[PDB]
Amino acid sequence: GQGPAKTMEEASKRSYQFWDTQPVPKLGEVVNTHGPVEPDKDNIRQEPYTLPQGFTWDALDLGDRGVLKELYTLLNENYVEDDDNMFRFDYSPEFLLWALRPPGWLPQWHCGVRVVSSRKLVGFISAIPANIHIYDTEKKMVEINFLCVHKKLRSKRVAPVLIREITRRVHLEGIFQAVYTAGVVLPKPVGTCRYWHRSLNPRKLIEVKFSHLSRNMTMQRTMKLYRLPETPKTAGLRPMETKDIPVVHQLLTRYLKQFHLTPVMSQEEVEHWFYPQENIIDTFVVENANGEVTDFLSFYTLPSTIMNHPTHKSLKAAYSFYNVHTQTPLLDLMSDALVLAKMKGFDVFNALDLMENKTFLEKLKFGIGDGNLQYYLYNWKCPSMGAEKVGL
Amino acid sequence: DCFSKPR
Ligand SMILES: CCCCCCCCCCCCCC(=O)SCCNC(=O)CCNC(=O)[C@H](O)C(C)(C)COP(=O)(O)OP(=O)(O)OC[C@H]1O[C@@H](n2cnc3c(N)ncnc32)[C@H](O)[C@@H]1OP(=O)(O)O
Ligand SMILES: [Cl-]
Repeated sequence: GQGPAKTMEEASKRSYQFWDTQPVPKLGEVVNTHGPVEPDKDNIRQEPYTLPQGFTWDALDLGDRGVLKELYTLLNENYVEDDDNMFRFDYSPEFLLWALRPPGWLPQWHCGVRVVSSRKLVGFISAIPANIHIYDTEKKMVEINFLCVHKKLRSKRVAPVLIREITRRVHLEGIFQAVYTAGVVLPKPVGTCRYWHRSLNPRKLIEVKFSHLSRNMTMQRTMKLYRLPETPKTAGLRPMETKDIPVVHQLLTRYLKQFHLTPVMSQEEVEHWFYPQENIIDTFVVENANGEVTDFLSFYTLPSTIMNHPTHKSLKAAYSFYNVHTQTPLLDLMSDALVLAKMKGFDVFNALDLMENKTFLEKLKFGIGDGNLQYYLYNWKCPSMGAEKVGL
Repeated sequence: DCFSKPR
């Protein structure tokens, strides 16, 4: 079961038995054109792809409470881990409904695999509809997320079946491009982003060995280094409300035009993705002295289970989402984000080096991480881009 | 997201 590559040079040795069959550019192929890798198919396979004996397809109705519980349990026990098997993402059921039932979600795109004899859930992959702006093209695509194979099913070529089947189910709806991200290198990244980490509770992070002490730095020195103001400083910062949905959509739409890979959100999508839900998504807008909203910051909640630590069980992480500035300096906005996450009990504030994040990452005492996020397009050939042009 | 921790 030949394994995944983390760097492009590691990807140079590997051969991709599955991805070589797919409409994606080859690694190292220099891309100077814009368009689909292959034309749209005008007749689509009607029958689901074959699973190995003893396994069967089942679309997961996440509105069924028990079924949503089956999915949370599969991901809680088999989804993305760190390399040293110390942390695994702890997606909550309400978070999964937020991520998997945005506007336009379809039941057949919650594609599960069950054991035939026991009906045990052992596989999953998902699509959600997404209008994507890529350079000079706006196209209706899907975003593929939550590909998961039960640990007992690993390295048996079940993921290619999940990918082909969700591809077929997307093709049936007339969509022929997709966007997705991964921590491994596959043919062929359109952009490579790096995680950065802002310690909020440095003692806990070092205790559970998420971070380490700097060579000659003490715990007492580290805690003083990362100490934050007790309350934000931007005038008029307050949580987003229903009345802010239009202006937040307006701010986000205009702000994203400067990047090359961005989503195109309807106002209903802005409501879904940004309206605050506790322990899921927080959005704060800046309302100035005239009553007009000029900026906003947002971050979502994604805790990680701590595998074996005697006193700590959960690593509470906030992930930077979208941060739009027109009147408040982005450095001030992200400084307030750190304070707001600290007040809310988060242990670490994660962000990528995409969009304009490089302008504040080092200044706000973020430290570079060891993990990258690779961005991909399915069936779309276009030049690669730097992280600062990625807005997805 | 995939997993990362400070280098
Ligand atoms: C138009 C619509 C199109 C829609 C489709 C768009 C494309 C969607 C693409 C999917 C977007 C996913 C976005 C997310 O959800 S990224 C999150 C992925 N999930 C995890 O990392 C959770 C932990 N790991 C697992 O559950 C399994 O190890 C997975 C399921 C990841 C692989 O299972 P397993 O370990 O049992 O391997 P196998 O023997 O079955 O299969 C081996 C083949 O799988 C290729 N592989 C390995 N990892 C990934 C990966 N992360 N993305 C795409 N392909 C991957 C691998 O290179 C090899 O191909 P090749 O090397 O032979 O070529
Ligand atoms: Cl559903």
